[PDB]
Amino acid sequence: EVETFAFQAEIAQLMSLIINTFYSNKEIFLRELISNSSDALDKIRYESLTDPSKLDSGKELHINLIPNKQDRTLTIVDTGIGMTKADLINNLGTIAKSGTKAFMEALQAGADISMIGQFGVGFYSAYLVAEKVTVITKHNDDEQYAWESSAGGSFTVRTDTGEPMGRGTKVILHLKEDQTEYLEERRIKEIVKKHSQFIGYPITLFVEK
Ligand SMILES: N#Cc1ccnc(N2CCCCC2)c1
Repeated sequence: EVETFAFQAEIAQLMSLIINTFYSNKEIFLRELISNSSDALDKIRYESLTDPSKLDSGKELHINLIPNKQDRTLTIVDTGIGMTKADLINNLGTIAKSGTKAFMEALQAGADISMIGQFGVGFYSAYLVAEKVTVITKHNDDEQYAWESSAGGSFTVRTDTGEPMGRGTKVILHLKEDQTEYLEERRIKEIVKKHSQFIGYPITLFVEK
């Protein structure tokens, strides 16, 4: 059973801007997704201080980067707090509406796309390099879900039947045909060292078989 939803008009507009603006510094997508993972890990860590049972779904707090050349995907996995169905459909979009309006105002005033994370909508920088994004996520209070969008104004949510995750989020970037440099180990290593060197959780870059 697959549900299809329309993005808010403002978020659809943000996604088209990211897809259509000429902007060569695409590598910042990875900084933004790792930053989101670090924030989700911070959240479950803080909650566990007053309720240790919140880590019954997994004690390890980490980020994995998994390239796959056969599938042309780059996957960012974290064992953070995860997202509920309400997060995926309503809550994040509500917050993202005001962040988007501020980001667009900043751009017309001379800011550039690399400052997107200051406005809370850094996730959508994934569309700098991905033609489709799939998000698998599991929050302690809800079921495991799969969110998906190729932009175009809509996204889907379904209950995920795949491998159970325990807790956290997997962002699967289906890369554009001309963005396969982000599957190469040396390139990912370079980007992590440049933009994510002080993240306070272990980042493991998997290597391809
Ligand atoms: N602004 C914004 C924002 C921040 C974090 N995550 C999201 N997401 C990704 C999961 C499903 C769609 C919404 C949006």
